[PDB]
Amino acid sequence: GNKIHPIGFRLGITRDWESRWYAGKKQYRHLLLEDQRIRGLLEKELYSAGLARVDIERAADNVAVTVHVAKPGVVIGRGGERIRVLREELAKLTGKNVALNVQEVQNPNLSAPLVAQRVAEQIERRFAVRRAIKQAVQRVMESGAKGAKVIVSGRIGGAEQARTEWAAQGRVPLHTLRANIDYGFALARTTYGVLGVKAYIFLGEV
Amino acid sequence: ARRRRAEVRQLQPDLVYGDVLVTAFINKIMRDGKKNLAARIFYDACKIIQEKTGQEPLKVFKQAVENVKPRMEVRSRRVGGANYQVPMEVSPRRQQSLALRWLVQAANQRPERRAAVRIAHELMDAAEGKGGAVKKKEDVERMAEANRAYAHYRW
Amino acid sequence: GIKSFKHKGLKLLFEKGVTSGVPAQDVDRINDRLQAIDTATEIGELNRQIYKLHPLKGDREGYWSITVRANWRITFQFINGDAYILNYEDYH
Amino acid sequence: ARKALIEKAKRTPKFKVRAYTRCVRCGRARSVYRFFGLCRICLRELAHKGQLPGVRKASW
Amino acid sequence: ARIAGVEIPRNKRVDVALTYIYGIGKARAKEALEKTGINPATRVKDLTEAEVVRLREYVENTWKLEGELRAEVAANIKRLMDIGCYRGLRHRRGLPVRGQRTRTNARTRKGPRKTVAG
Amino acid sequence: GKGDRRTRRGKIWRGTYGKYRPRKK
RNA sequence: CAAGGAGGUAAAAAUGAAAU
RNA sequence: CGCGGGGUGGAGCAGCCUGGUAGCUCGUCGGGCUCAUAACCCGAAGGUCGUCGGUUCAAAUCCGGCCCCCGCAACCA
RNA sequence: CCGGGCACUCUAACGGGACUGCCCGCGAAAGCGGGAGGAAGGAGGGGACGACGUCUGGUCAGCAUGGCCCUUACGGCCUGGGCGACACACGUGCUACAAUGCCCACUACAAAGCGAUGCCACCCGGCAACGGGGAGCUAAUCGCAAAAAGGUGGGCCCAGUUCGGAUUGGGGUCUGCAACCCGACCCCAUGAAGCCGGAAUCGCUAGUAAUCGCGGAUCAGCCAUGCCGCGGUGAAUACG
Ligand SMILES: [Mg+2]
Ligand SMILES: [Mg+2]
Ligand SMILES: [Mg+2]
Ligand SMILES: [Mg+2]
Ligand SMILES: [Mg+2]
Ligand SMILES: [Mg+2]
Ligand SMILES: [Mg+2]
Ligand SMILES: [Mg+2]
Ligand SMILES: [Mg+2]
Ligand SMILES: [Mg+2]
Ligand SMILES: [Mg+2]
Ligand SMILES: [Mg+2]
Ligand SMILES: [Mg+2]
Ligand SMILES: [Zn+2]
Repeated sequence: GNKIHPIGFRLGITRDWESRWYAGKKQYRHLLLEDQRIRGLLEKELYSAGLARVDIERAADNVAVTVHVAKPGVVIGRGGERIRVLREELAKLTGKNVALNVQEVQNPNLSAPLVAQRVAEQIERRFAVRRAIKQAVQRVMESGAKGAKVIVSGRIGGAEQARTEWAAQGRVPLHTLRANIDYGFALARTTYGVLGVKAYIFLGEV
Repeated sequence: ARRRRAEVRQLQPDLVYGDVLVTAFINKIMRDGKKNLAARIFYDACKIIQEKTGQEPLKVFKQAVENVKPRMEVRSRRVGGANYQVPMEVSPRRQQSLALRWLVQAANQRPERRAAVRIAHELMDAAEGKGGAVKKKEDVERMAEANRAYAHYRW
Repeated sequence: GIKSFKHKGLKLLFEKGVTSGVPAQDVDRINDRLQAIDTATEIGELNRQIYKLHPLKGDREGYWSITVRANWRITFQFINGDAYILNYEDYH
Repeated sequence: ARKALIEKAKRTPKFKVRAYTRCVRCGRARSVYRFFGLCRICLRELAHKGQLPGVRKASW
Repeated sequence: ARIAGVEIPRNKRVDVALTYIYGIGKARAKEALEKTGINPATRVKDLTEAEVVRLREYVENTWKLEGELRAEVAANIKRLMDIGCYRGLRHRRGLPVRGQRTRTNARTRKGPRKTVAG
Repeated sequence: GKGDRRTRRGKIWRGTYGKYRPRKK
C-alpha cells in the first residue's frame, strides 16, 4: 500500500498546525518535550471527554492550551471541580501561565478522531466489526459529510488470522491538495491483541 | 520503441571560423567537459598546420574529414540468431560522426608527445589519404565489400 | 555426533543448555531431535515417522531436514556419521 | 537492557565523554537529532501529526 | 658520482638525482643542496667536482642513510623480537602493524591471494 | 595525486592543511 | 478499389524446490 | 607352479623401445550465467611412475630380485 | 569608505504570464503537423503525490502489543575484552596506472548551508599539525572559505619514472579520564601493486553523462572514500 499521512500532506495549505510557537535552538528541544508531556498528561484524564484536538500556543511563559471536545461535560461549572486543580496540575513541572480553554466540537460525527475512537471502543466492547464500520460511515455520512472512509486492520473478531475491514461511501480523494480531509486513528486494546482504526472525513474546498 | 524520431542536435559555431563542423570536432577532443583545453588543442594544431604546409587549416581539416568518410558499412541483421551482416549505406549524419570520431582516436593512437601535433599530423595524413583513420575507413569498407552476397537482404 | 552449528540458538541449547535461543514449548522437542542427530551413526537412523526426514533440492542439495514442529526445520549436512551446519530454519 | 539503559542516558555523570544522546519519545540511541531531542522515527511521526511547530514537507 | 652507496643518476637534475638514495627522499634533497649551496637544476652529469665533493661530504655524513640505516630500521623491528609486544607479533605473523582491516585487503603484507575454498 | 599527503591536491582532498598546503599567504 | 481458398512455419535450450 | 603382457594425478588412458620434456579426456577447486540446478563459459590446482636393489653424470624409461593384476599353456599314456 | 540616492542587482510577499487561445494544412470529432506570437510553450524543466491489491515480503532490536518463557535470575551495576578477529569468497566504492599528465608559484569566477556551553578575523611561536593571544559576530553585519576544474609562468620528457601512493621505521600534534588491542592529522625516510583489466557485468537521452570542488546532518574526537544537498566546466548518440 504505502500512503502519506493526509495531515502532514497538507499542513501548509489546508489543515494548519496543532502546536503553534516559535523558538530558536537551545529552547525548541525543552519546550517541545514539555509540550508533548502536556498532550500526554491531558489525553489520560480527559479521554472521557473524547478530545478531537489539543491546540497549543506560546509567547514567553504564556502557554495557551485549547482542548476541543464533542461534549465538554467534564468541565462542570467553575468551582464544580473538573477544571480547577485540573488545569492547575499542569504547572507542577511547568509553572508558567497554564491558560486552559475548552472548545465545543459541534458534530462529533464529522470529527475524524472522535469517529475512530467511537469505533475502537466498539471493538473492545466485542462488537461485530464489519457492521460497526458500516454504521459509523453512514453515521458520518448522515451528518452532512461529502465523503467518508473507515479502516480496521488486523486480528478482526479475535481468530488467528489478521484481516482488514474496509468501507467507504461518497468521495474521498486523498491525492488532492485542496481537500479538507480529517484523519483520525485509534488503538483498540483487546485480550487477543491490538488493532488500528483509521477514519477519513472529507468536505469540499476550492 | 522510438515513437519520436529523435531530432538532430544542433551546435554553436566556433570562434574565427564559423564551421558547423569544427566545434563537433573540438567536442570529441573534449574530455571531462573541458572545452577550454579541447578548443585550445585544435587551434594549437591549426597553428601547426601552417608550419609544415602553407595551407589554411579550414580546408586541411575539411578535406581530411572528407577522406575519412565511410561510403558503406556492415550491419548485422536478421534470421538465424542474427547471423547475417548486411552491408548498408551510411547516412550523412553517421559519416559525419564516424569521420570525427576515428580522427581523434587515431590521433591519440599516434606515438607523438603533444596532443596538438598528433591532431595536426593525423589531419595532414588524412587530408592526403594516409592517416590511420583512413586505414579504419578503408577497413570498414572492406568488410562492407566482402558481404555483397546477402546484401540483397538490404532493408 | 554433531560437529558444527550455523544457528546460535540451537548451538547454545546443545552445548550449554541455554534454552533462550529456541521457543519455550519447543525445548524438549528440539533437545530430543538434536540428541538423535548426535547419536546417529548414519542418516538412516534419523528416519522415525515424527521427523519427516528428507534431503533438500536445488542449491540446498547435500542438506537434510527433520521437522521440529509446524513449518520449522532443523537442516544440516550428514557425512561420515556426523552432522554439520545445524540450522533451525523456517522452511522458507 | 532497555529500561535501565534510558536511565543512564539522562543520569550523565562520571567522565564527560560517557554521556550520549537518546530519543526522549522513544529510547532510541541512533539517529538522534540534537535539535528536537528525537530519533528520526519519532520526528517523522510527529511531523505528520502536525505537532512540530513550523516543520513542513520539503518539496523543491 | 658515487655519492653515498650509489652513483647511478646521470643527466637528471641533482634535486631529483639525490632522491635515488635510501635516506634522501625529497625534503632532505633540496635541504641538502641549499645548505651546501648548489644549484638544484644542474645537469648531475659530473659537473664542478668541488660542488660534488662538498655535496658528498655533507650528505654522506650528517644523517644516516643507505645500507646503514636499513640495518637500523631492521634492528628497530628486531627490538620487538625478544619477549616483545603486540606490534612485534604483527611483524611476526606477517600481518599489518597498524591495527587495520584484515578480513579483506591487507594484501601488501599478506601477499597475493592463496584461495582455500570450502 | 589525490591521496598523497604531500601535495596541495592531496591536502585539499584530505581537507587538512600543512607544509605542502599553507593556510593562505 | 475490398480477400476467400491453397503452401513454405521456431530454434539449442532439460529440471523443481522442500506444512495444508 | 611353465611361458607372455601389465602396474603412471581421484577414474580411464598415453609417454618407456631411440635415458635428460610426464601428456589426454573425465573428475576436483575458484569465478561466471540462472530465481535456482543441470548444461555451458573463464581460470586454476593436482602424479613417491608397484616396490627392493643395480647400471649411469642423470632412471617413468635400461638390468635384476621379489609383490599383486590379466592372458595363453598343462599333451602321449 | 562617507555624503546622499535606492533606478539597477539582490532579498521575499502577493501577483501577472498560454489556455496549442491566433495563422495555414489535415479530420466527423478528439487531435496531429507546421508557422510569425513571446523569456517560455501542444503535460516548459524538475519536485511532493504511489489506485484495488500482490508478495504468509520487511520490521517483536524504534515504538505499541496477544501468547510463551526468566526472576537471588535470561534482571542490575562495574573494570577489562569483543563488535576492528583473517587461509579465503562476493557486493558497493575510493585512489591510480599518467603528457587532453604530474609538481611549484601567481592569479580569478560559485551556489546551497552551518555557527556566540560555538564559528573563531588579525597578529605571535612553529617546516607543519597546532599552540599562545585576541577583535568582531545573538549573525543578507562577524567568521567558517582561499571555492576547485580554469588562467599565467616555470620545471619534469615518457622511463614504474617528479606517474602511483600502499606498506613500514622514526618524530610529533589534537580530542579525550584514557586512544595497546582500535582515533584523526602533521613532519622525516621508505616508496609496493599497478603500464588500463578474463568469462562476464552497470550507469546515463540535455545542464543530462563525464569531470571539479563546497556545505550540512550525526559528531568530544573519528576510521566519511559513506549518505543527503550545492553549484563550476560541460560531451557523444538515438537509423531503427
Ligand atoms: Mg583490525
Ligand atoms: Mg579479488
Ligand atoms: Mg531428472
Ligand atoms: Mg565450479
Ligand atoms: Mg548451473
Ligand atoms: Mg598327439
Ligand atoms: Mg496526481
Ligand atoms: Mg515470512
Ligand atoms: Mg518488544
Ligand atoms: Mg560490524
Ligand atoms: Mg610490476
Ligand atoms: Mg608507461
Ligand atoms: Mg529517459
Ligand atoms: Zn524515538
